[PDB]
Amino acid sequence: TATFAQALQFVPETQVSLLDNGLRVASEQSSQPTCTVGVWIDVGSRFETEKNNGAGYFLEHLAFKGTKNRPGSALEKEVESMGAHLNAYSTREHTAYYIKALSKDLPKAVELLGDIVQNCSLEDSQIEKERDVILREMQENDASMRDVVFNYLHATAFQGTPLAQAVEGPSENVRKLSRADLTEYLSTHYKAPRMVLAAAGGVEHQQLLDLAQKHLGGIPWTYAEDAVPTLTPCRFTGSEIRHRDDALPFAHVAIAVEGPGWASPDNVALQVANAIIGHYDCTYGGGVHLSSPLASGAVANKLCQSFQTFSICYAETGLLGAHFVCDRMKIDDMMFVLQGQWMRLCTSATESEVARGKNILRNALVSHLDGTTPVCEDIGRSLLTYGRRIPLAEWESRIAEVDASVVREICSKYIYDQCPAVAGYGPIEQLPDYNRIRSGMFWLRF
Amino acid sequence: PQDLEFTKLPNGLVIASLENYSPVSRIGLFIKAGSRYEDFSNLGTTHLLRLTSSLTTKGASSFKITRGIEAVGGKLSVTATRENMAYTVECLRGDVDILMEFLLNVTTAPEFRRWEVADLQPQLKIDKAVAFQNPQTHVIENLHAAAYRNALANPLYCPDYRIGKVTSEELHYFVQNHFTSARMALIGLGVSHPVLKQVAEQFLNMRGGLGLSGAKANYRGGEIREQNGDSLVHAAFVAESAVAGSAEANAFSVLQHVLGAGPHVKRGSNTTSHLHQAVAKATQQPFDVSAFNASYSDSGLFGIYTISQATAAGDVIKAAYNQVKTIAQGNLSNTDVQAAKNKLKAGYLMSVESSECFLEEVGSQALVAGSYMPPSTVLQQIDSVANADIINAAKKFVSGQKSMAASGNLGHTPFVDEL
Amino acid sequence: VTRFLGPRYRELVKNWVPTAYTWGAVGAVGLVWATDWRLILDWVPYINGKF
Amino acid sequence: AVSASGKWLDGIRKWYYNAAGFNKLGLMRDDTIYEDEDVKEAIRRLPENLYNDRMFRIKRALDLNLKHQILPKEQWTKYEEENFYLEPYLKEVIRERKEREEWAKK
Amino acid sequence: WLLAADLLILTWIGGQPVSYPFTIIGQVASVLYFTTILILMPTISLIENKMLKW
Amino acid sequence: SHTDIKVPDFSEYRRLEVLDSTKSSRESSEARKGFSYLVTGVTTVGVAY
Amino acid sequence: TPMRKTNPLMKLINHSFIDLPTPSNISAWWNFGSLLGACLILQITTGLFLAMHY
Amino acid sequence: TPMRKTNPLMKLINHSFIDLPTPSNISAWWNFGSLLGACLILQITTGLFLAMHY
Amino acid sequence: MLSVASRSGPFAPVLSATSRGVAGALRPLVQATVPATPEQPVLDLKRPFLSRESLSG
Ligand SMILES: CCCCCCCCCCCCCCCCC[C@@H](O)O[C@H](CO[C@H](O)CCCCCCCCCCCCCCC)COP(=O)(O)OCC[N+](C)(C)C
Ligand code: HEM
Ligand code: HEM
Repeated sequence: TATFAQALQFVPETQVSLLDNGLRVASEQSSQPTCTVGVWIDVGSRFETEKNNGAGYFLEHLAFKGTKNRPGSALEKEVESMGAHLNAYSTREHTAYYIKALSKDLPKAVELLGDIVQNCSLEDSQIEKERDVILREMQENDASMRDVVFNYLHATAFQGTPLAQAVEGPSENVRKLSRADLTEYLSTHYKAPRMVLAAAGGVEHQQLLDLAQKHLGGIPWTYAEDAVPTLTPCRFTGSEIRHRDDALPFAHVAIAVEGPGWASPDNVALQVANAIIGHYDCTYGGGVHLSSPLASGAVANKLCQSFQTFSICYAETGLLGAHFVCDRMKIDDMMFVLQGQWMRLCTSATESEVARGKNILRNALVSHLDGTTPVCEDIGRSLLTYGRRIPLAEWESRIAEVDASVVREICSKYIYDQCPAVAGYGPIEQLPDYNRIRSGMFWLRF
Repeated sequence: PQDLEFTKLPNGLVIASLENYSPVSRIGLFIKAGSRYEDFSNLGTTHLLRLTSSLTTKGASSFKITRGIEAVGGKLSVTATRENMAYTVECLRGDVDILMEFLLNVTTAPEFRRWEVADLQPQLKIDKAVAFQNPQTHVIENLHAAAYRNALANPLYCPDYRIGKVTSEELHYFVQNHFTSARMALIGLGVSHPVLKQVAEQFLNMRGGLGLSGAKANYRGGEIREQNGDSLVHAAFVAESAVAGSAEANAFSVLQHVLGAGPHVKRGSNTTSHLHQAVAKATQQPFDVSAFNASYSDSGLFGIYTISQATAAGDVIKAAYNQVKTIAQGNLSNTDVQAAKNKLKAGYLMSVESSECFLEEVGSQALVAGSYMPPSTVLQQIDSVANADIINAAKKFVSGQKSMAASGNLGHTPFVDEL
Repeated sequence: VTRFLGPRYRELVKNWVPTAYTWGAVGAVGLVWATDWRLILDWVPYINGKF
Repeated sequence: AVSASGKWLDGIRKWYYNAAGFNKLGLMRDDTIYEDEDVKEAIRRLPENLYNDRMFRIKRALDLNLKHQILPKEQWTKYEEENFYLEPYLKEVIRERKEREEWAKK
Repeated sequence: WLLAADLLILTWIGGQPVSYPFTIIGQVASVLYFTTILILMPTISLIENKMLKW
Repeated sequence: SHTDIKVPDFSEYRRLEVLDSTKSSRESSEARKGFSYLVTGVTTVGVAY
Repeated sequence: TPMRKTNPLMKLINHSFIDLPTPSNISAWWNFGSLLGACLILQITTGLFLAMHY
Repeated sequence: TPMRKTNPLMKLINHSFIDLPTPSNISAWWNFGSLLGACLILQITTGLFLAMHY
Repeated sequence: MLSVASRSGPFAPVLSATSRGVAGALRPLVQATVPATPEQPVLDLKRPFLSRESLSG
């Protein structure tokens, strides 16, 4: 019969390999008709200075517009003729491109990546159009609530840190950019080792590698001007931002604390703690006193409308915390439960709750990986963050080691008596003053 | 390395399995019952019944269901549509013996204590509202209401006047009459087949065969309009289409993908689609235009859907529609057709590629006949399609009677007859 | 009353016992200091305000 | 072991029902019971027709009380006449409480 | 009312000079005063709970 | 817009130890908090006496 | 809008005295509690005059 | 659901002290009012121990 | 082949006590963003979008 003693082992391992220019290729055969090659560049929004904040984001916008090999209309016509779904996204730390097509179509896609990697066309008129497209896109994203709130959360948490500025860049800075700044950004940031090719599904590794040699091998490897990035273990401020606009239907806030980095064991236990805190929404029929204790707190006298726990880890730091919508009159109460739950995990952590959290964590980490895109992105994100891969067997071997005492030690270590970053997009007014929150970070009974 | 083991049972229950070695076992149960089987007497019952999944039952208290499913770390879910209703649950391989027992308790023996139902009555408005946060839905549920006299016209979501008046007795009456075992089909995955032979055998003791099975859903040509203050008017117009299993239906699919049903390139203007390339040269850039194709056992629907500036609306849908007229003229190269056929092959393989949507596929076609149809065979079925069949499909669209639904300022949108 | 028995309650009480040692020490030392008890205080290395 | 002796248990029980005066004001046994959280939850459940009667029976009893009168002798509740309407609901609520408390200790 | 009578007993006993007849009745009245409020009452509360089939 | 905002510099008010945007605050935090808790701890002693 | 419901002092007199709901069927015994208050009011003032001479 | 909001004594303390809004820019002069509130206590407590001999 | 995946069209809600109903088939989405103003309705007791079935550390 099927069991974890067997079932964990049958998921195929990726085969890592190194090109002479230091680009690393990774692939995972999965007996699938379809596969998704991509390039998970380690460039992010934190690497820009204030002078050139919008370069990387801008590149993502105009990447598919044009290339030296062909006008971008031909490129899109080709990707569409193949039935391929090209896609791209950027992050404060991890930029990424990837393509989505059949394995039969696989080689034809891969060369295109190199094209898109090695020589995007940069027509000045195309830049001129993409500028106003961004300027409209900004106000189009202004309609969003949550994104604005995490943006305040980063701007609050880090302030003077390079990590703090938004990926989109300032609305003022965006029009000040020029093509030479973009090309300088290209030459100074896009190069192997930092490049990482990856694929999963129907791809055979050696085909992908032998093919990668013919296109990605043109990428420079020795640094131009011998430039080297200078990362720092950046500081975490305890500040808060509190935007208003009282006419908005709902308060919308996020609270966060310093977290263990993108490469530490402790994160795992924190995930379990998050699993204890539990997400909820009023749309769910599983409300009332049922479900997670914070989720149980969301509905009894009907507190939180909707919320979630999060841990946005970075290579240098991270952000443990919570995120919730509020009625104007309940913003205090929704807080009093939340911090209490943290306090409840700082002590009084029963083994069964930790077990349930481990189960939810296992189910999450396994359920996430279904499909080709999640595992390619996992390879793409994972290689950069950790190197290696992280086979699931390692994960559950590690999760089993987790204990309620461990959760108490670590949650007491990174949450108890801290000085949280706080963000609040209005109509806040009942939200407690920062001393009330900071006081609410520690019990006197303990 | 195994084909799914499709199997029928003397009870009339259908069963299937497809062994894998991914640790998340993920089973589904598919009842043929849907919103269409509702009539005027008990309309909106399905929308609550999908939310009654966590209520207490004869064999288990609701606290036991919720706390059990959560303590296991697995999760139940309830997909629903105008055709099928689809319970589903995900869990680790060693835990199924618990969770599936909940499923057996949810569908076969669901007592509805009335106060618990009354407690869930208010929630229907919230779920309906968050569902109506998405602009296309609010048009298209009105579109089905504008396109059918009868069965398919019935909304997935509860009507506002029924939010407080749904009763447990109507729930039972919908349950015994539509959760017939003959209608049911069970689809496992990582779970081994023989233990499914056991647990399904546990399902066999309940319920006789054949459901109430009424209605036919006649077509109609009526309009529905809303008139709002929103600048972004958005609307769809639709002709009748043969569905399904016909080469003609495949011709409508290949047709919508000639028209470009959706983007393949993020953050990129759709250079190849005829509709985007018609409207873009017709007016301002802010719009979105694409073909739509409903597909139901009694009947299918086909037609353009659009979002646009309120002033430009009559400039938009009078343009894209003309594009279809060009196909009626026989103006169609083989090449872009090959590109479209490739778009269906790639897109279908993509939608299948996820395990959950795969289970939706197997559970969708398990009921129509149950004989599983491998994707390569579907590729044979699309490769079979000729250009002339496509021209016949567009010809049926242009020559057919049309319905329309709309939502926005509506100052400039054409009425359905003029279209 | 009967419900309070239970293994997690045992785990919880075991989690909160040291805090009870601490507050118990607080109340005990505080009580002795406030009343300046002669019998307990003299034993101390330095506090000899009493004669 | 109860049998014919159970017919004797009743003789005492009937005597008691008479000794308790509530019937005298026309109250059923169930109307009488003290309202803890569990009872209040049980009351919410009761079908509307059942619930209303209970309200009236109580209102009359309180009303009878200020006067200090005792309901007319024919109108006194008979011992075998009584419904025990609240029992299924109260037992259900108590069972739910015991189940949640049992889950909460483990 | 038995307990109230016991209270009157305590008062009349407390109104009187020490002697065996008074002290005995004082012992009995005191012990009865505690037994009625600790032991006796809950038990007959249970018996009354069972007479009405609870 | 949703990105145009940025926090004005607070370096003038900040404690000397954490002024730089390089060193980790995780070690210094025990010192920063420890000083003030020491202050409150002495004050409680005075009030108690 | 009666003057009693607007005045912050009168609201206390309004709730604590004039308009708090009470059971209809209350008997003589419930009077005694109020009497205690009155007794206190009597035990004070009367005794206060004794303080003027004692 | 904080307990301050539940128990009525904790409610009134939650009003008069812990939670009631005040202008932020209040100066040192308003403090004198609270000081008067303090002084009275002293004038009682201290005075209470003078009445025991006077 | 009636499935929304096999034939893009009307959404099939996944609404439930334990999960959000987001899924469905096109029905145009995201593509409208390149064209100006896809403003989207705001806070009519709105749920957060996406639904994090795609969790990450
Ligand atoms: C002679 C002197 C003897 C006494 C010794 C000194 C006593 C000092 C004062 C004692 C104060 C107790 C401190 C404990 C404070 C914790 C209070 C509270 O928070 O504890 C709750 C419960 O605490 C426990 O019930 C009690 C733990 C401590 C009991 C220790 C008693 C040991 C006595 C042994 C006898 C020895 C002396 C006998 C002398 C007669 C759990 O908190 P909670 O956040 O809700 O739990 C999570 C949420 N849940 C419930 C939903 C899960
Ligand atoms: C519930 C409140 C009070 C009760 C029960 C009470 C009771 C008594 C009693 C039993 C005596 C003994 C008198 C005697 O035996 O002759 C007494 C005397 C006295 N009381 Fe009070 N008292 C109360 C409140 C007060 C108050 C509020 C004051 C002053 C404001 C006060 C002032 C006096 C004085 C001055 C005496 C001495 C006079 C005397 O002994 O005859 N008492 N009180
Ligand atoms: C706001 C409240 C009060 C104020 C301002 C106040 C003020 C005074 C003053 C000015 C004196 C004159 C003492 C002197 O000049 O030598 C005095 C004496 C006295 N007070 Fe108060 N008082 C107050 C309340 C009280 C209270 C509550 C008591 C309760 C016992 C009390 C008891 C006494 C006594 C017994 C004396 C005379 C004993 C002595 O002077 O040695 N007073 N008070």
